This record gives sequence, C-alpha cells and structure tokens, in this order.
Amino acid sequence: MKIDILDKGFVELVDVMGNDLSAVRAARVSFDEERDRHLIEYLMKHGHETPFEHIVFTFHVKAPIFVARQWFRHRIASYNELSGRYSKLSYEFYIPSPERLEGYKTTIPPERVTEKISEIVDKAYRTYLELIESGVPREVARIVLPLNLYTRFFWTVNARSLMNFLNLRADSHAQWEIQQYALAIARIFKEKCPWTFEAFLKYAYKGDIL
Amino acid sequence: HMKIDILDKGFVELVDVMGNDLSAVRAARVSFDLKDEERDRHLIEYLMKHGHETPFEHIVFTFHVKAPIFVARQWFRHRIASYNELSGRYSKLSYEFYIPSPERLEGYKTTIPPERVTEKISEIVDKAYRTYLELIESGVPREVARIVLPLNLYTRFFWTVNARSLMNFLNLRADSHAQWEIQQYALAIARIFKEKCPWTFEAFLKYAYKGDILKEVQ
Amino acid sequence: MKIDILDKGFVELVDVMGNDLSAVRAARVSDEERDRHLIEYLMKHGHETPFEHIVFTFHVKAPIFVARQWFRHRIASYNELSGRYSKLSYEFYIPSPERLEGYKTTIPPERVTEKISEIVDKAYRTYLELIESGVPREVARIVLPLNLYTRFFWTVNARSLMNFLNLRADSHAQWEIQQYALAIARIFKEKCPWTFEAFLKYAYKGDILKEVQ
Amino acid sequence: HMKIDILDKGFVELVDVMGNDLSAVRAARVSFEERDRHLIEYLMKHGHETPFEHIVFTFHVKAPIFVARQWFRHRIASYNELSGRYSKLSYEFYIPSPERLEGYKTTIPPERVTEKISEIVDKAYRTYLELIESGVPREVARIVLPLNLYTRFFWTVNARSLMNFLNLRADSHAQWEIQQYALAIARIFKEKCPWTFEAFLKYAYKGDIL
Ligand SMILES: Cc1cc2nc3c(=O)[nH]c(=O)nc-3n(C[C@H](O)[C@H](O)[C@H](O)COP(=O)(O)OP(=O)(O)OC[C@H]3O[C@@H](n4cnc5c(N)ncnc54)[C@H](O)[C@@H]3O)c2cc1C
Ligand SMILES: Cc1cc2nc3c(=O)[nH]c(=O)nc-3n(C[C@H](O)[C@H](O)[C@H](O)COP(=O)(O)OP(=O)(O)OC[C@H]3O[C@@H](n4cnc5c(N)ncnc54)[C@H](O)[C@@H]3O)c2cc1C
Ligand SMILES: Cc1cc2nc3c(=O)[nH]c(=O)nc-3n(C[C@H](O)[C@H](O)[C@H](O)COP(=O)(O)OP(=O)(O)OC[C@H]3O[C@@H](n4cnc5c(N)ncnc54)[C@H](O)[C@@H]3O)c2cc1C
Ligand SMILES: Cc1cc2nc3c(=O)[nH]c(=O)nc-3n(C[C@H](O)[C@H](O)[C@H](O)COP(=O)(O)OP(=O)(O)OC[C@H]3O[C@@H](n4cnc5c(N)ncnc54)[C@H](O)[C@@H]3O)c2cc1C
Ligand SMILES: O=c1ccn([C@H]2C[C@H](O)[C@@H](CO)O2)c(=O)[nH]1
Ligand SMILES: O=c1ccn([C@H]2C[C@H](O)[C@@H](CO)O2)c(=O)[nH]1
Ligand SMILES: O=c1ccn([C@H]2C[C@H](O)[C@@H](CO)O2)c(=O)[nH]1
Ligand SMILES: O=c1ccn([C@H]2C[C@H](O)[C@@H](CO)O2)c(=O)[nH]1
Repeated sequence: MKIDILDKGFVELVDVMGNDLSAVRAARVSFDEERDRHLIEYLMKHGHETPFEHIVFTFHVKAPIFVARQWFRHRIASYNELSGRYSKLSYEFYIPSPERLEGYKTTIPPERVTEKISEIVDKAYRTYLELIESGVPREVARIVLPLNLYTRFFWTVNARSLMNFLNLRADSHAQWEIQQYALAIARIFKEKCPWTFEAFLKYAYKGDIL
Repeated sequence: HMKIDILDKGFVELVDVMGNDLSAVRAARVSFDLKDEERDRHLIEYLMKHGHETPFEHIVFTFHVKAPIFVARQWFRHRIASYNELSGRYSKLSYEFYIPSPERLEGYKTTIPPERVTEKISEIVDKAYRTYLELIESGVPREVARIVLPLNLYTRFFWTVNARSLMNFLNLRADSHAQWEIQQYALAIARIFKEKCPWTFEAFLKYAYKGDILKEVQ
Repeated sequence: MKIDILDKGFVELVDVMGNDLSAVRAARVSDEERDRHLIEYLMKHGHETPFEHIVFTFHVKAPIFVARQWFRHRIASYNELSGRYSKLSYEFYIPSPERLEGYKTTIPPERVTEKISEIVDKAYRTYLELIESGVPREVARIVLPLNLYTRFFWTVNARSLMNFLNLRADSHAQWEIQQYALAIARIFKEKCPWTFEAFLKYAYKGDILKEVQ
Repeated sequence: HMKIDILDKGFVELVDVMGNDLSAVRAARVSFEERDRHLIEYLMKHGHETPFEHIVFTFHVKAPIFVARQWFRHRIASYNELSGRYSKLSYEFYIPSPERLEGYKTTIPPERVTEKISEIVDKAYRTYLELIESGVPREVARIVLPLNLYTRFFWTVNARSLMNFLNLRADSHAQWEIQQYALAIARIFKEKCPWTFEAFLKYAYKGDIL
C-alpha cells in the first residue's frame, strides 16, 4: 500500500504487527467473531486503550519538512529520517496548487502565488548548488533551503498512538497539508484493522474530517 | 511457536514479532527496497558499536509471560513498553505460587535445612490461600480478599516491546545484580531475541551489552 | 503538605516546579484575568502540552497492591524502597469494617477485619523466622502479603497528573487508590488552583472530584 | 535565571529548576555532605540513573529551525514552540560567520559565502512579505522561508534525559551549531547541579568536547 500525497509526497506501508485480534488477545491475556468485535467496541467506548498498543505499524513517508516538523511532535513513536548533513537528497519541493488558496481573497491570482513559490525555491536551490560547488559542506549549505523541501522517514507507531495522531491531525484545525497525510494513514489503518478503525470512528474519534 | 518454562510454574511465550534484523537496516537507510548480506550485517555492527540505537526501535516483540508478582513488579518498572495483565479485582486466577527450590538457598549459611525453608514457604502460602477462600465464601469481594495473598502469587501478562528497549531490559536484568528469579526470565527473553534477530543479538553482545551472564551462557 | 490515607498511608508533597503561570508562559513562549482566561481556553480546547511544564514530586506510602496500580502510569518517574535490600517498617493495610459495608457478608465486617489481621501476623512471623534462620530478604519477603506498605518518590507533570486523576479519582478505580487520588487532587488544587478548576470544569472525565471538595 | 547567547542571535535562558543534587540523593534513599556526594558518584558510576529524573529544568531557547529539528528528536522531554501558522515572528536568520568555514578549502572567500547566505535569506524573506501582503495565509507563505530562520521554544527536561542530550550533542560528531547550544545547556546544568555534573563528566559522559 502506497498512497500519493500533495505533489510529490507519499505514505507507504512497510510492515504491520498484528491485527484487530492482537488487541483482543492482549485484553484477554490469552494466546490460544461477534464476541471479539463486541470486545473491541467495549474497550473503545470505555477508554480502555492499552490493548491497542499491541498493534504496531511501520510506514515510510515522504513529506515536506514543515509537515515533518509537526508530525515529529508525536513523541510516542519511533522515527528515522534522511540526514541533512550526509544523505543524498532528490531536492524536490512542495509547491502548493492554485486550489490551495481558493477560499482566500488574494490580491494576485492563485497561479501567480504558485509561480512565486516555485521561483524562490529555484533561487534557493541554485544558491545551494553554488555553495556546494565552491566546497561548503552540506550541513552548512543546506540551511538556505526552504521549509517545503521534501524529506523521507520511517515511522513506527502503535495503534493507540496512531489514534491520537488521527484525533489531532485528521481534523480541520490541523494544517491542510498534514490532514492529507493523516487521511492516508487512516486509510491504511482501516484496511489492516477494520474493527478497531470502525469502533474508533464510532466511539473515540474527536476530529471532524474522517 | 516458542515457549520456555521458567521457575516452577512460570513461562515466557512468544506471541508475535514485527520485523527482523533487516528492519533495522531498512530504517537506518530509510529505504523500503537491494539486499547485501555482508554490508547489511556490517551496518548492524556499526550502529551497535557507535551507539546508533534508534533503528532497533523498528523491531518489535509481543510476549506472554507468567511470573510471580514480585518479579512482575520489577519487570513493570520498564516504562518503554506496553503491558496488559490479569485483573486482581475481576479475573479468574489459577492460584499458583512460586515456591523456591532448596537449591535456591544453597550458597547461604542457613540455620535450618534448605528443604525446611521450602516447606515453611509452602505452609504459609497454603494458610494465606485458605484464609482467602474463607473470605471469598463469606462474600468479601476479590479486590479486598486478595490482599492477603503473598507476593509469590503468579500472574500473567502480555508485553510488547521494541528491540532497543528489550536490549535495555537485558542489560539490566540479564545480569548478576538483578534478582536470580528475574535473571531466569531475562535469559529466556534473550534466547527468543537471538532466534529472531541473530545479527542484532550478536552485535549487541559484542559491542553494547553491559551485563555479565549472557557472555557465559548461550 | 502531608495527607494521611487509609490506616498508615500518606501522600506528602516534596517539591513543585512552577505554578499556573508556568503553563501560561509556556503557551505564550515567554493581568490575572487574561492569564486565568488563557488557562481555561487551553483546557477547553484540549491544548494540554503547556501543562507539562508544571512538575510535582510526591513521597507516597501505600500498600503494594495500590502501588502496583499506580506504577502502571508510565509517564512519570518512580523510586521505591528495595524489597531486596531496604529496611522496612513492616506495616500492613487492614481494611476498616466500614470498607465492607455495602456488601452482603455472612460474617460481621469486624470479623473480616480480624481474619485479615490474623493472617498478616502469621505471614509476618513466618517471615521473621526465615530471616532469623539466614534466608536472604529477597527470598524471605515473598511470603508477605500484598497489603504490605511500601514507600516511593513520584515525579510527574501536571498533564500526566490529570490523566492519573481522570483514571484513579473515579468510582471505577479501586476504593483504596481513589483515596490516594483525592489527596493528590487536594495538593494539585492548592498549588495550581486555576489549572485545577479549569480541569474540573472542562477536561475531568471522572466522577468523584465533582462531588468531593 | 541565567541567559547565554549562542550563534549570532540565539540564546538559551533558564526559566526554572526543580531540585538540585540532593533531590537525587533523597529519591535514591526514598527519604524526605561527604556521604551524599559519594552516593551521587556511586549512582553515576553504576548507571543507576533513575534518581536523576527527579531533577527538572525549564529552558527558553532561541535557535534556528535546523538546530531545533535535531533538538526535538529528544522525545523524553516537553516542548512548546512558537506557531508558524499563527504566531508573530521576529524574522531573524542564522548567518554563519566566516570562521565557520575555516577548515574547508573553499574556492570563494569565506566572507563571500556569508554574503551569499545573507542574500538568499533576504530574497526569501522579501518574497514571504509579498505573499503575506497579497493575502496568502502565514501557514502557506512561511514555507518559502529557509531552515536558518530562528524559532523559540520552551523545553522542560529532567536531568537524566539532559545527560543523554549532552552525551549525543556535546560531542564532535554532532553538528557544530548544536554543539554550541549543548555547551550552554551544560554550563547551566553545572551551575545548578555541580555534584551531578562532575560525576557525569567523570563516570558517564561519552562525548569529547565538555
Ligand atoms: C492544530 C494544532 C496546532 C498546534 N500548534 C502548536 C504550536 O503552536 N506550538 C507547538 O509547540 N505545538 C503545537 N502543536 C503540537 C501539539 O502541541 C502536540 O505536540 C502534538 O499534537 C502531539 O500531541 P501529543 O503530545 O498528544 O502526542 P505524543 O507526543 O505522541 O504523546 C502521546 C500521548 O502521550 C502523553 N505524553 C507523551 N509524552 C508526555 C509527557 N512528557 N508528559 C505528559 N504526557 C505525555 C500524552 O497523553 C499524549 O497525548 C499543535 C498541534 C495541533 C494538532
Ligand atoms: C539490580 C537492580 C536494582 C534495582 N533496584 C531498585 C530499587 O531499589 N528501587 C526502585 O524503585 N527501582 C529499582 N530498580 C528499577 C530501576 O530503577 C529502573 O526502574 C528499571 O531498571 C527500569 O530501567 P529504565 O528506566 O532504564 O527502563 P525504562 O523505564 O524502560 O526506560 C528505558 C529508557 O528510556 C529512558 N526513560 C524512560 N522514561 C524516562 C523519564 N521519565 N526520564 C528520563 N529518561 C527516561 C531512559 O533512557 C531509560 O533507560 C532496580 C533495577 C535493577 C536492574
Ligand atoms: C479502573 C481501572 C482498571 C484497570 N484494570 C486493568 C487490568 O485489568 N489489567 C491491566 O493490565 N491494567 C489495568 N489498568 C491499568 C490501565 O490499563 C493503564 O495501565 C493505567 O490506567 C495507566 O493509564 P495510561 O496508559 O493512560 O497512563 P500512562 O502509562 O502514564 O500514559 C499516559 C499517556 O501516555 C500515552 N502512552 C504512554 N505510553 C504509551 C505507549 N507505549 N503507547 C501508546 N501510548 C502511550 C497514552 O496517551 C497515555 O494515556 C486499569 C486501570 C484502571 C484505571
Ligand atoms: C551525531 C548525530 C547524528 C544523527 N543523525 C540522524 C539521522 O541521520 N537521521 C535521524 O533520523 N536521526 C538522527 N539523529 C537523531 C538520533 O537518531 C536520535 O533521534 C536523537 O539523538 C535522540 O536520541 P534518543 O533517542 O536517545 O533521545 P530521546 O528520544 O529523548 O530518548 C531518550 C532515551 O529514552 C529511550 N527511548 C525513548 N523513546 C523510546 C522508544 N520509542 N523506544 C525505545 N527507547 C526509547 C532511549 O533509552 C533513549 O536513549 C542523530 C543524532 C546525532 C547525535
Ligand atoms: O499545527 C501545528 C502548528 C505547529 N506545530 C508545532 C510543530 C513545530 O514544532 C512548531 C511549529 O510552529 O509547532 C504543530 O505540530 N502543528
Ligand atoms: O546530527 C543530526 C543529523 C540529523 N538529525 C535528525 C534531525 C532531523 O529529523 C533529521 C535531519 O536530517 O535527522 C539529528 O537529529 N542530528
Ligand atoms: O484497578 C486496577 C486494576 C488492575 N490494574 C493493573 C495493576 C496491575 O498491573 C494489574 C493487577 O490486576 O493490573 C490497575 O492498574 N488498576
Ligand atoms: O532488583 C530490583 C529491586 C527493586 N526493583 C523495584 C521494583 C519495585 O517497584 C521496587 C521493589 O523494591 O523496586 C526492581 O525493579 N529491581
């Protein structure tokens, strides 16, 4: 499973441990359908969330730095990211579409905002290459690159923490760009843990957009 | 399926595992993609030797453990993990108790024979258990009645833990300063870890393991 | 501040970093009415991270079965007496007869209390005999019952503390830990009155603290 | 209260502290000079680190985003940062000094690298103001700003986690810029917990520069 997001981003599922029944087993402390599904709803409605910690996902995410900064505020998870100091990058940048501004009364056309963003990114990138060419190390030269530069990371997260992430980020108060990522995370979650996901939406989900 | 017996009635059972040694390699490189055994194994050693531990967080285990409460209290001090335990207030229990073997005391100068210590422990547990049943029979709820049961009562739990936190657990508990009973559990955890992540385990022993027992035992 | 709990337990405040204004400063990243209004605003909209910048240290004396529940709260720091090495006072929680009032028992509540006292005395005497004969503490203590009192230090931030109160200052929690949670709430209220009142009004999910002053 | 200036416009300021060296001693003994100092050394040399969690600091930090991204990887701590979406910013940028490049054979003089960095940040900043003036919301407009933009945050952290931070960041493998911040954090730590700090350097500190 891989879902494209924004202009060059994506969320890709790398691995998953367990499924809905992993939470049921943990709740019953028992290794060895209607009753199991009823238990999942029960746990969710009463806030008995610890059993959901025994379901774990690993994702591979490509996102602009400003999105990644918000995402990385979720401390109850594991992250490994490309190195700005040492890694080869593709040097791609998130350029908002004109539709992103639709809704706001701007004194220049949305298409022109897009163009100005693209221009300043190109200038920053060209300054960066000149610095590199003249022998400035990457860890210094890259500081002139803008916040819409794409990075990549691995994210390992359990279903309880993932639900918190969806509560906060799959919500209209979150920035639109990370909402888009959160929708994709939700889709993958739903595919792998349909009972947990449905119970979550029904009883515990605090956001609006799902 | 891996299940190892511990103490007189305890066990550690593997329930599930996400990933393997290559999960750490992929996370370190940030590449979901190009396998090369010698370079991959070299990267695991490199990470371990230089203390780059975050890639090991992407390997995760779930165990099912049966252990006496005094062991579980030590275990549950490891906060970077997930636990679900039987309820003392509401769950059915089997009411089994850890009775140390006479060999457990061999090593200490005692004024009574080790066999007699074992017997006295068995006796007081039986008395406690019988008092407990009398309380239950007379209508005292379990959450109150169970407080007279001793600390060697067995409980069960699920434990989900990543390999980084697992290595911390082994550093601290697979060690002669840890209580002998929890050492026995830690050796079983190590055996399972070794079986599932042999490269990580070997690199851990070689570069990062701070304890004493796992360099001797196998 | 030290509050007695159960028959021999307590909660004592050791230290506190900050006060209500610590959360205000952290939220603003740098007039009492506007500051109090901000605390209510944060609490009402679920902006909880600023409350992480208020921290408490408590010293708690509680029976092991209560401590086991308490220590499930992972987002906190604990240091407890060593069962293997520490000197203990060997005291035990004996429920009062009133603790059983509410349950139809076939023996009088006073008799339940007595039977508990008896079995703890027997366990404790067996323990002393084991110790006297040279059995090390780390082994001998395993015969002691779960109502043995222990002590610990607990360092915890106000956000995690509010989670603790949501779960433990609540009628679904065991009565014994409810009593501890009420004392924690009293101390919290004394040190962070605005946070506490906003918590009760907008975020508290339990039942007992809306009833009990 | 203590404030140390870092880089060209950054700082680390101590906001508050709970406890001191004796807080760790009290927690280790569970009880409310030579023997106390000896206990701190003992704990440190044997890796008995949990008592140090009962010492807690709050800092106020002003640092460039690229430094903040490294810092915020330390999950065992609490953070509150200025909002890129909603907060007023001062719009200041870290411009490396010519001495920062000394050590590297560059084909342009270090002073010219500094100038080029200043230029591209000015251009990015001016593009940003134009976008703002034309009604583009801040959460979109700010994505063109470079990674050397200064941000501010509150950081609450216990001494155990602070020692892990110093092991990793007060070290020559860490980027030079965050080394400077780590040195200031270490200064403050030393001032408030001298026995802990000395024991840490003696027995546990894994880095080189302290
Ligand atoms: C719409 C929106 C606007 C935002 N604006 C800002 C802003 O302007 N500035 C800013 O700095 N941040 C901002 N954030 C980030 C926000 O403050 C949180 O950092 C982020 O939402 C992660 O939430 P969390 O702490 O619940 O998640 P995690 O860090 O994954 O924590 C998960 C859960 O564990 C608990 N937890 C984890 N660590 C601790 C701890 N140390 N103490 C107590 N409990 C803990 C809490 O229960 C938490 O819910 C914003 C977030 C959103 C959604
Ligand atoms: C031989 C031995 C004797 C012991 N004796 C006692 C005793 O007498 N009394 C007692 O109370 N305990 C005792 N313990 C328990 C010990 O203090 C730790 O609670 C236990 O070893 C868990 O270790 P941890 O904190 O490293 O693991 P975890 O809690 O799993 O944490 C793992 C890592 O995450 C970090 N971490 C997690 N949470 C925090 C935080 N809040 N702040 C900073 N860093 C954090 C640390 O880097 C830590 O190493 C003993 C342990 C051993 C092995
Ligand atoms: C009435 C009652 C009955 C109970 N019965 C049982 C029982 O039968 N068996 C049993 O085992 N336990 C039982 N518990 C304990 C319960 O399962 C929790 O362990 C305990 O309430 C601590 O809650 P917490 O996880 O929110 O707290 P903390 O562990 O302090 O965590 C605080 C917050 O941080 C986040 N967090 C911390 N660590 C993680 C993680 N690893 N993954 C995801 N999120 C995390 C969550 O947002 C959490 O709310 C019971 C608790 C109560 C109150
Ligand atoms: C020189 C240098 C280069 C780096 N390069 C990169 C890079 O290229 N890419 C990249 O992504 N990162 C990089 N990092 C960041 C690094 O991987 C860590 O994210 C960062 O150093 C924080 O370390 P920490 O995990 O020990 O701290 P914290 O996250 O504060 O954790 C403190 C301690 O708690 C424990 N802990 C906390 N959470 C968990 C958990 N979920 N599981 C297990 N244990 C836990 C560990 O014991 C840990 O030491 C680099 C760091 C340095 C110093
Ligand atoms: O919607 C938001 C706004 C801000 N931040 C955090 C991320 C970063 O640390 C800082 C940026 O202002 O605050 C978020 O996580 N989400
Ligand atoms: O020295 C470094 C290099 C990288 N990173 C992390 C921070 C950020 O998330 C990403 C930048 O490459 O990796 C660090 O924390 N420290
Ligand atoms: O009300 C309860 C019941 C159980 N537990 C946890 C504590 C211990 O780990 C185990 C005992 O059943 O479950 C609690 O935390 N609170
Ligand atoms: O070897 C030990 C000794 C003590 N403790 C912790 C467990 C419990 O909370 C308390 C009991 O002494 O201290 C351990 O974890 N390991």
